[PDB]
Amino acid sequence: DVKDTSLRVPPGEGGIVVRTVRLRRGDPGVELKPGVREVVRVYVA
Amino acid sequence: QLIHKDTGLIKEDEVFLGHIPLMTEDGSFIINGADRVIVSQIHRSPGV
Amino acid sequence: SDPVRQYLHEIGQVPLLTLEEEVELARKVEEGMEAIKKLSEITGLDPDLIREVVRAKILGSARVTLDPKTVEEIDQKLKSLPKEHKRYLHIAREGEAARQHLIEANLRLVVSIAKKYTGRGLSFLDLIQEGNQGLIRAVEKFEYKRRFKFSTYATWWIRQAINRAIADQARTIRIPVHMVETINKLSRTARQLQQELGREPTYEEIAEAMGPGWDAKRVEETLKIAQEPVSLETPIGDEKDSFYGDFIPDEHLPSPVDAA
Amino acid sequence: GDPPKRDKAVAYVYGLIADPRRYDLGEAGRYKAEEKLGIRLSGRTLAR
Amino acid sequence: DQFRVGLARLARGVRERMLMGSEDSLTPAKLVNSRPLEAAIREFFSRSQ
DNA sequence: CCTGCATCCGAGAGCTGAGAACCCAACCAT
DNA sequence: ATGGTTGGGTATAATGGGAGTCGTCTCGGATGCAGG
Repeated sequence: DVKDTSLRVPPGEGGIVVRTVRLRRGDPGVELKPGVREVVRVYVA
Repeated sequence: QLIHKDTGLIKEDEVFLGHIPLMTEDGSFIINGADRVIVSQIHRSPGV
Repeated sequence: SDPVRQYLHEIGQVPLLTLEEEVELARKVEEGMEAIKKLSEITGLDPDLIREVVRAKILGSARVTLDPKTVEEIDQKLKSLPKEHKRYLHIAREGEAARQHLIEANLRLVVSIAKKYTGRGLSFLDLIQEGNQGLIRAVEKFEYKRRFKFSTYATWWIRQAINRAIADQARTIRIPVHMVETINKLSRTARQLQQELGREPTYEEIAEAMGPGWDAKRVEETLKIAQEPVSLETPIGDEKDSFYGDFIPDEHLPSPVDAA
Repeated sequence: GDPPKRDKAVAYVYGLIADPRRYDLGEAGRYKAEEKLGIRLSGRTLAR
Repeated sequence: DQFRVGLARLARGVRERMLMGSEDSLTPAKLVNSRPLEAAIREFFSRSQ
């Protein structure tokens, strides 16, 4: 009853993953948009 | 200060008016996590 | 052009009233109302029907659900009253004229009340028209016996109509009135909390200040439901060549690959 | 079309050229006017 | 300039609130609604060309 | 009466990439 | 049978708004005004 909505590397891109950031609701100073539980950022070099 | 014209009752208060963005040491701003620059504008000077 | 100035000119073309003229007009409309109820009970006909027919006759053929033959035949049917009864008709007609005159004279109070409701999702003329509806309602339910000024009772009806119009027409996606006032109270509490705290309140503070039955999830749901949609024609980029809808794909129709 | 009330006309004309909260030749505008016309201006507006 | 525009909106709202409500319960904090000021500054710093 | 002559209004101005009142009560829906 | 949604009511007095925009240039038609 679940389906794949994962984040993948677009064509012609890629590299080495150098950073990862996870922001959740409730961490101090974080002001997320309503309805958004968490955000993940990946920095690739 | 809130002042009555006749009574002279003085009500003094410090009010929070909000936030003003701060220019960094190099001269740029951080708006919503992004670096921004305000570009100077040339225009016709006021006068006669 | 500039329809506001045209409406202001037309509204200023009607002179104001004094206390004596106002009380005279209110007394005449009151006696007209009493006359129409007296006539309705005498003939046994619906008061609304006879009021509508009488006002239709007072207006004229310029005001075209009731066929002209119907209203004319009823008017001749009311011409069968011997005496002490046509007085009811005359008093009713004078009362209707009094109603019209009073509304025309006090439309300026509607303008004065509505001019301080601008900038809330409705244009000034729409506010004026809803205030006019409220003023008509107030004229309908005014009792002059209390010696109170006309504006004292009219202002409440005008403000009620204006607030109802803001609640019911300001948003493209309709939100019920109770949720609208809940959202306004949430926003007011949030701004007071910001003033006191010196920063944007968190959801916990707003929930605490709301009272019993309010938690952070509820305020988050309210804030999510209170968002208004953006335009598909919002300009993207500095040059005037890109719209928002240029970035929105269709997910309904099957793709050529899917179809095969 | 607007009724010619004395106070209403006074307020309109005051706001057009004489109100410091509406009409404002800048400091640069004041300096330009003073140097071009060879006069000394009391304020930053066209009339007092 | 943008701050001045926001302050004009703030003053207009302050006058509106001053011409309303019990004069005894009126305090400096109560009259000032700051939201237009943030609106002006934020619009300048996010939307100005 | 005809004509010419300023006057006013409307419609144009290259291509591709990217970027702010409150409360109370009745009433359908599910 | 419950919430969610909708209609009605408030009574000192109040009575005509407000932002704005001034750095294009031409060209073509519609038009009101001047002369004879």
